[PDB]
Amino acid sequence: PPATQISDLSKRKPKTEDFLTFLCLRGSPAL
Amino acid sequence: DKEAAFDDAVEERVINEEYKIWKKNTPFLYDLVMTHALEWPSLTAQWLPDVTRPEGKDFSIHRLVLGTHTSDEQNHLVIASVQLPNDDAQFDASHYDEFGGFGSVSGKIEIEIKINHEGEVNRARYMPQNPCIIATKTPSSDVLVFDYTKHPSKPDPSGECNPDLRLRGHQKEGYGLSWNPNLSGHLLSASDDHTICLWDISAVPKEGKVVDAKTIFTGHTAVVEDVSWHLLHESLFGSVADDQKLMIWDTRSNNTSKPSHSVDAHTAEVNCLSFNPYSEFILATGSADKTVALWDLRNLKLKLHSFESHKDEIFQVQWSPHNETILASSGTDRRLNVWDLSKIGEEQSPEDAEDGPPELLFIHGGHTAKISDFSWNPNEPWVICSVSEDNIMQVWQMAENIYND
Amino acid sequence: SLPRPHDFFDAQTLDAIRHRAICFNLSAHIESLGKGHSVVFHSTVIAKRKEKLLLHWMPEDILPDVWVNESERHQLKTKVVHLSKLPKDTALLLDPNIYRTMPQKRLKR
Amino acid sequence: KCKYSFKCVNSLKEDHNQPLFGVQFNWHSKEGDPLVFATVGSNRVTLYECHSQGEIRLLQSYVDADADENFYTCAWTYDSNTSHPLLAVAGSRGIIRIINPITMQCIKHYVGHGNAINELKFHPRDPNLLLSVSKDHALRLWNIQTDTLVAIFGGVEGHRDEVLSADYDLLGEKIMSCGMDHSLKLWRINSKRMMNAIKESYDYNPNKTNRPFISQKIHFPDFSTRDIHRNYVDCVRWLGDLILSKSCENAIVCWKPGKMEDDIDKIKPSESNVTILGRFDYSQCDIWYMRFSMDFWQKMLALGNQVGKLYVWDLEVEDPHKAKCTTLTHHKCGAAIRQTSFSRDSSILIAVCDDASIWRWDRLR
Amino acid sequence: QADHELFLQAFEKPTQIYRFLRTRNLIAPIFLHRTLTYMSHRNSRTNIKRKTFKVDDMLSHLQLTTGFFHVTLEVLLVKVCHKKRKDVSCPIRQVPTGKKQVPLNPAVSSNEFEHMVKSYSLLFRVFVAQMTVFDKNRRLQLLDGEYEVAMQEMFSQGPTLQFTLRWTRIFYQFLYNNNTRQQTEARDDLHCPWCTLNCRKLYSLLKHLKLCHSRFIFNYVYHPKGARIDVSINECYDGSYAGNPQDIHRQPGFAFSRNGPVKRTPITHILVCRPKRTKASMSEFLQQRTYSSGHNRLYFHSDTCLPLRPQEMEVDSEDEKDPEWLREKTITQIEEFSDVNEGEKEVMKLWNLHVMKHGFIADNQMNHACMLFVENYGQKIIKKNLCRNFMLHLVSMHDFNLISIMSIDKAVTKLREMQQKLE
Repeated sequence: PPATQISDLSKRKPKTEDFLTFLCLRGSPAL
Repeated sequence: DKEAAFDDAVEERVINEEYKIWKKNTPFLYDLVMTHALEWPSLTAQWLPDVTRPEGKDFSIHRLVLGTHTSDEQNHLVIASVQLPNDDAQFDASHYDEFGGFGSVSGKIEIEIKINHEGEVNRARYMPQNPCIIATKTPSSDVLVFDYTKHPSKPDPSGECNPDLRLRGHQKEGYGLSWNPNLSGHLLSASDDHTICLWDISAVPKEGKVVDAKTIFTGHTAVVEDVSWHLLHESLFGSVADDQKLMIWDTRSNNTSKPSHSVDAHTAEVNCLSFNPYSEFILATGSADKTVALWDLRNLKLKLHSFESHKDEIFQVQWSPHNETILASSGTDRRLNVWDLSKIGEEQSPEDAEDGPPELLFIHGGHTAKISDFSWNPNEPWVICSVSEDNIMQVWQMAENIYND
Repeated sequence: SLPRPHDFFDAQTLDAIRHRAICFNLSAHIESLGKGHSVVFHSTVIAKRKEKLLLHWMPEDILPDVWVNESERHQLKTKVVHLSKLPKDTALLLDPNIYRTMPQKRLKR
Repeated sequence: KCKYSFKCVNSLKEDHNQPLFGVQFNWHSKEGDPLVFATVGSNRVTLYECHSQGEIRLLQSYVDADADENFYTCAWTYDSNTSHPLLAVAGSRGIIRIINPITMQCIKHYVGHGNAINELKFHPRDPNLLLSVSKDHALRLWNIQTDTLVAIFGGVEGHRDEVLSADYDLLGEKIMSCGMDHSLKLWRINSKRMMNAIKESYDYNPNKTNRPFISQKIHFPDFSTRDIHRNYVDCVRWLGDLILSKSCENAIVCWKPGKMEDDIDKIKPSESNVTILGRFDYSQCDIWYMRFSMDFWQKMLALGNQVGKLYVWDLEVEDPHKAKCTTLTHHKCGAAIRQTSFSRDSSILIAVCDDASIWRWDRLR
Repeated sequence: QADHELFLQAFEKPTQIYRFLRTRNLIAPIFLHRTLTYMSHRNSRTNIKRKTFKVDDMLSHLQLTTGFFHVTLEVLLVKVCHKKRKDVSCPIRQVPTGKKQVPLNPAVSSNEFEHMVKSYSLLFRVFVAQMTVFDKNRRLQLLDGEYEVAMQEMFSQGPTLQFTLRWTRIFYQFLYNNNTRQQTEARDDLHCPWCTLNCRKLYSLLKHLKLCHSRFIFNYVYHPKGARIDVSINECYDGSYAGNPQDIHRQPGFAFSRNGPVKRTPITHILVCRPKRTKASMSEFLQQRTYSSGHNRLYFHSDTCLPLRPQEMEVDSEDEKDPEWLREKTITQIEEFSDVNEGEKEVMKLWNLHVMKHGFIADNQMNHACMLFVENYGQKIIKKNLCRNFMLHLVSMHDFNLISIMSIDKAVTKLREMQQKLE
């Protein structure tokens, strides 16, 4: 349950140094 | 530049994807989905008033004037015949193939008369009083008037067919044309040479190959793109040009330089103009400012609800005659937006505000290139014929479910 | 059955789309702090008023710059604006890949 | 025994790590300009530019991974009116792309082949004619200037099977073509009809004419033979007036059409006897689809080996080649070499491997 | 990881493509979602058609001011306009002012302002300083108030000039051909994670997801607590080029370049016959049979894979009575004989070629065939001096009929004119 879908999924389009840290910078693509 | 070319390629790809998305919303937004790809690319559209619903054949004989806008291969002038599902639509009827409600096989889009043309076909405006005659605009200085009855069908492998009626009043290439529903004849054309020319037509001389311009309206500084008459009153019409003025000119005013209505109505280029017969005051006009604004004849200085929905120059506007408060527009942004007045200047839910202006009711996004022309069907309630520059003619009816209860 | 004819889209435009998305996310944080439906921004004190403050916003032609009272600035320094509420005149300048006129170079009129 | 000595200078590797088939040098570069060579492999083509002092540098790289594409041929050419080098790549889908490194963008795409293109050569006198041997049991000649199919060699009695590779004569008058049908059938371009077709294509305009270009289907070859090669032939050359065709028999047979005393240009189409004159023999060279490129001065002939070795040959001394010549071995040669290329000046030689790992050598000179 | 990571990347790539596709729809929608009849939950505004069109009217100076703290200066104006068709970029007009000998580290506003210009802005130069006088939305800004107007390098700690400025439970499961699922929640009421859309209930959500998003398909399954959806892209997706098929195979630098009009074949399409205008049904959540006519594709030549243009269709038969290779084979077979004469070989080759080129099959017509040579090929026989062979062959008929003595005499007399004409 990674809370809001956006913060855990829509980080795939910005897959570089533009994720603004948050859960996107953490292991969001992986488990 | 190379970056500009790459951006244009990406834009074309996105346009194709958006069109593919739009195709899926055919049944939930339209009554009929009829799109025909003319062999010779279409540059204009119209709806002939002929109708015929015989017993045992529930379809109605509908004729539409197509166009021909390829460079030079025996230039023609295509006139076809289409049908309508009628009240007994019979979508399946356990026998749809022709269908159980109209012709769905064989001559769906069969061509009746193909008179050869000399050049390009810009407009295909006909005379509703006498639907036999059809006028055409060509890059040359002369207009072409044909007749699908007298001229034989099945064109031979040749060209430069004599139309027996050529209206030579222009100088440069033209892009405007409009007939007078009130009085038979009286065709006016707005061309690129900073002026709009009108021909008497009507009782044209027999075999009148050489026809001079009855009147010329040179009052706009910049290039004009449309000229439309007034349905209610035949004594005035509007001239719209790139100069920021959607001017309206009254006929027989003894003034060919100063339009009767000189309100700018915009701060950018304007390329469309039309009115409504049921709503005489309502008069939508298109512009480059992407701010197509409705105006009232009684009060033109005041600005009514400018429909803030366009995104480019608008070249073709037209309000629905049958309804009362329905207007529409189209232009280079390849969108046919249909306006509305009942929701104008009224409170709305936040979702309605997010969807756009309440006054804007319908928008049609079934085009890939610049919209050439669009017109409502006089017989059918919502059927509209819209054409683009990709050689696609679209016949569709806006759903009336929104105007229920 | 017959497979798909060909992928007309995303052949080469995918890299440009990714570049534009990266640029937008870095510059505006629309998908980071804008809740996914509004344009976020970070404002700085460009000027002030004898008493307020002028909390100008960094993204030009994306987030308009307005004035805020001293307490108002100190509290709501950061302002987020809805995309449909964004100005239409500067929408084209915000990003050039949202709408481009391909055939307007020639013909047209 | 030979009077040549090449030494390894530098080497590199590619990003995609896939087998590399076609590699050719830029013979059209004159003196002063540093040597530049290209390589192919997978869906990403790569260039290179190696300086002196044993240094190799990467200039440019491309990729075509939009679809399941592949590349086999790396024929080099140039534009007469533009004066920039062009590289020809084709395969898989069979689309022939003319890459322009100067502007870093493709110039033209050619479609019409029924399968993947296997080999590509360019016509010497007119650099705009490309010899494309397609796998659809046919061979075609392409005019780059007008983007038209000059002639479709194959028909009633032409190319019963796929044509693996084909070559050109020293002067560009006679065309050889090997194939998978165990045949060395030949199509002369010396007939008056060939000149008429070439001239018409030179002054052709597809826009002007509604009818399609009238390609000359040469159904009947001017000379064909089967007895030379027992199996399929995948390489062929033109050693002066002789033929240096090569097949999977780990040998490049040097033969001459017809009898001994008859002139080659006066050989009747009904000749049905051939004589063998020379044959260069090596070992461990039995793989398929591998090509050899000799030096411009014809003193050097090199053919890559699958084990990793290299061979050079002398083809100018009195009598045909004999003795054993010399072999070139690299310290890090483990893959299979599929093509070798010399420079216009016999000083630089680069060998490609089955991992797009170019190994440049340098002669003492 | 490893193989799992590679599979995750291969899943994200189409997911990335869908993300880029959905992002652009967020910025500029194509059509209003209000008019979606099936999605009636959202924008459920009341309808009143009694509002007639006759009743539209009812229905609807500053005293500023030092020096930089840590030198003549000028104040310029920066203007942004609307991107017209003629000019790609917004035109900018500069209206600078004079300079004064202000002290180095120790003003009255003009009526320049007061709708072609989108906004008015002023920028200082003291060595530059850009200020946002007016907002992008024409909001109030640069009002009364004095402070340190900082100047951009190349109040604040940087150099500034003192000026007394005055007035004027929803779940998702991402899939890829049923490869692997995912667990993601929702933020707003029936909000699509791809694009911003505030649907009122599931009716305005499932229909919009199925229809307005053609890139990927959905299998609505409903949830005891909220709405459960599954997201995956269908395999087929016939979303290829919808324009002229001729531009699909055009050379690079010209395909779909929109240089000018392109000719094509006629075609008509019908896919939505008549909507049923039915009511909401759960079973709908849990065939097309389109109608087409004419030619709606690009054709190819028979000889090779060259695309056949629509203009190349007037005859385009590509089927000949006697092919060239057949003539060459017949000539070779005639010349390959060993027990025939030179003139005899020539005359038999001529007769066989004429028969192949004309394809005579009627027996009686064979008689007339013997005349045809005289009309066409008599000159060749006269020049080659093959009259005797011609006569021998013509006499060689009674073995198989094919005319009679009268025809032989007529033909021999007819060619006698050619021999005497040459002589």
